[PDB]
Amino acid sequence: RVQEELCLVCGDRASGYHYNALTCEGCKGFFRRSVTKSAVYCCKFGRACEMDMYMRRKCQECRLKKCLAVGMRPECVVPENQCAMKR
Amino acid sequence: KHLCSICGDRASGKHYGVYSCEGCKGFFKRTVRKDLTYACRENRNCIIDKRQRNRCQYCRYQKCLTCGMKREAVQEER
DNA sequence: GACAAGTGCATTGAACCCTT
DNA sequence: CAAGGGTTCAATGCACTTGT
Ligand SMILES: [Zn+2]
Ligand SMILES: [Zn+2]
Ligand SMILES: [Zn+2]
Ligand SMILES: [Zn+2]
Repeated sequence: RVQEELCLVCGDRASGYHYNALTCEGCKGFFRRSVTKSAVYCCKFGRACEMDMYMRRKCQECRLKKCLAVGMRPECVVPENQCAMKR
Repeated sequence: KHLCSICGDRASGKHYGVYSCEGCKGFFKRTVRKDLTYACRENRNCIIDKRQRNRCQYCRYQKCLTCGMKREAVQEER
């Protein structure tokens, strides 16, 4: 029945649960980078893009909004654990 | 106004003989310049469109060729 | 192990420049 | 100006390494 595990953000093939959501490697990295830079994006369309494999590279605002809506947890990106006091 | 004949993204004009997007232009250029050969990890009939054109470099390159793109229109590096 | 978090870096493509 | 050659380089995403 499950023929392909699906990224909840963009529908590409999911690689695993990242920051608490089933997502692809693209969305994982996009989310991590967005969060570590505290990026604020501005949609140059109508603030309501449907995410897919094409619209994920075209609208960062709507992609990040979707990441969060699907349950990606930004407090889990490089939290203040022993491992970070490392790097 | 035109569409990329390879993938259906918006064309930026003709490139190397065919209406094509900046993506497919860029990809064909790199492929020819470096003389790269790809291998398909399926059956050499993968979907190449605006959504998943990056999943198969072999199939994308073959489709640039079947659409009319000419290796000879790629110049030497400047 | 197997997974998820973090990293390295080659590839992508939108936005430029150049010459006809 | 436009087209169709060129180039650039931040963002991207595949493959990897690290930690449990
Ligand atoms: Zn995704
Ligand atoms: Zn948007
Ligand atoms: Zn194209
Ligand atoms: Zn293929």
